[PDB]
Amino acid sequence: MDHYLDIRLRPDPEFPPAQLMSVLFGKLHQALVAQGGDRIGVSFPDLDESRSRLGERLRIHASADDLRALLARPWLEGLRDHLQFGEPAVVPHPTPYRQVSRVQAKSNPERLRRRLMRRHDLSEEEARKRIPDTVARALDLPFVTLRSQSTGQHFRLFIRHGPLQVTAEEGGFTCYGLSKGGFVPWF
RNA sequence: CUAAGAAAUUCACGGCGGGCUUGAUGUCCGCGUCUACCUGAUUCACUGCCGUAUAGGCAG
Repeated sequence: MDHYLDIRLRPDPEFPPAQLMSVLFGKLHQALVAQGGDRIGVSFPDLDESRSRLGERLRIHASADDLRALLARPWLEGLRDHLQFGEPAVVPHPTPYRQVSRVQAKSNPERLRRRLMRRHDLSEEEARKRIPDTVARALDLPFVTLRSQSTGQHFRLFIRHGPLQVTAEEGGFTCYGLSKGGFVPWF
């Protein structure tokens, strides 16, 4: 956790950086699924909260063995033309800590209507009256649009950075690099 | 401080009966429309699960 690897987005004359970010995030998700482990933290060094911008720089946080296992994986092939890869340097000691969390939303009422059909055996009009169409959740959070190998539907994954703390305790990490209770340093 | 200031047009009404517009007609010769383009920007806010929950989380 003491080390970090920094990825900068090369500007692209054919693609805006958002879909490049989505592609690389899917590649690192596949790399972490293949590699395993629960000590991989993500960071957005230039996250703009004014317009919910993802940013043009990426920071991944891991240990030395985890970082060399990640860079040894051949997922990096086919993406070197658009990114920078620095060195697994030690993170600065006086750094505030913040958490990253995947915030999902119930933006589609018909999914929950189908769910309550499978839970309470209600009819179509019962679910229509019980759940209006205005219950959609709109999030002013940065997001990435990806499709999964298990389910081919394209899903949107919101990423939100927590408040700055002064210390961090041990926690877990998901397959996306998002923390289920962990923290990443800010610098 | 205005060619300032003021004001009831209104009651009633049968327009109609009749009619052959028809004869004839050459539109027409000629014609280089070209050249050059990322539709796509996160544009699939989607599928399922824990929960009575629309309250609120979780899974790829």
